[PDB]
Amino acid sequence: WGYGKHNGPEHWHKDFPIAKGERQSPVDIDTHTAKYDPSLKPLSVSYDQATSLRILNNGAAFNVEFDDSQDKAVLKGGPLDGTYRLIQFHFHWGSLDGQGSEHTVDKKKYAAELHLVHWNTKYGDFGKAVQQPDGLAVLGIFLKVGSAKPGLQKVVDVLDSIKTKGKSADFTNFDPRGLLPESLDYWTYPGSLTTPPLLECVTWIVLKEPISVSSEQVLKFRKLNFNGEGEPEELMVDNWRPAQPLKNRQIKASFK
Ligand SMILES: [Hg+2]
Ligand SMILES: [Zn+2]
Repeated sequence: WGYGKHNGPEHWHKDFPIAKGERQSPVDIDTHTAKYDPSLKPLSVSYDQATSLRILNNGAAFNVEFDDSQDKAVLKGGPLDGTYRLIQFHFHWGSLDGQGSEHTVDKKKYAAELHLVHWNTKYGDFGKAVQQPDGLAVLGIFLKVGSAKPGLQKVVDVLDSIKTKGKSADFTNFDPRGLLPESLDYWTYPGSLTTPPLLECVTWIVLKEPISVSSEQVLKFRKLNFNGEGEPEELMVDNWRPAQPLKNRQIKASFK
């Protein structure tokens, strides 16, 4: 599976029939159809004890991985029951600034999208959590191109050391608080992983406020490779799944 003509999102259903399921992600967020939900509790993003370990090119994106062996960086509140532990973050991005996000907002595509992936600690590990309908919570954050994001630059600067699939580097002492916008206003709906195996285990929390990154920052994302070392070079661009049918879902807003 991949993002090309012969193996991209329109082919995934053959190996992963849940691609045509009832709660697939991403979706278009129709802001006028979403409803404010007073039942939502305040969202709690507690990342001050986060322990990053490594950065990995997995051939689909690059993942910044965390030590999730203790409750050190967690998401709670909002639509969530219980505590969800941060395991990794990654991005999806475009070949041009006009596309790259997975979710869309009134059909608007952003240049990129950040996914902070968390698992529900009552299931003990990530692998058990993805067997559960409420196993995961993904915090999604849009990126637009304008001013640089200072807290992204450490990520940008290490990308040259993980150019190709299967390469990793030490990535300790990175603070993901530097990737968050001012506001935690959000939309939320039930969905799925956006790459194979496309499992329907995710409570999505998508922030309304994008972060701004510079053109030079996103240009460095686009210098990564989908291929392995010594293989013909295929730039890692347009690694996003388009919007999927909303089906029997409602999107709730935390803000009126
Ligand atoms: Hg699941
Ligand atoms: Zn993702």
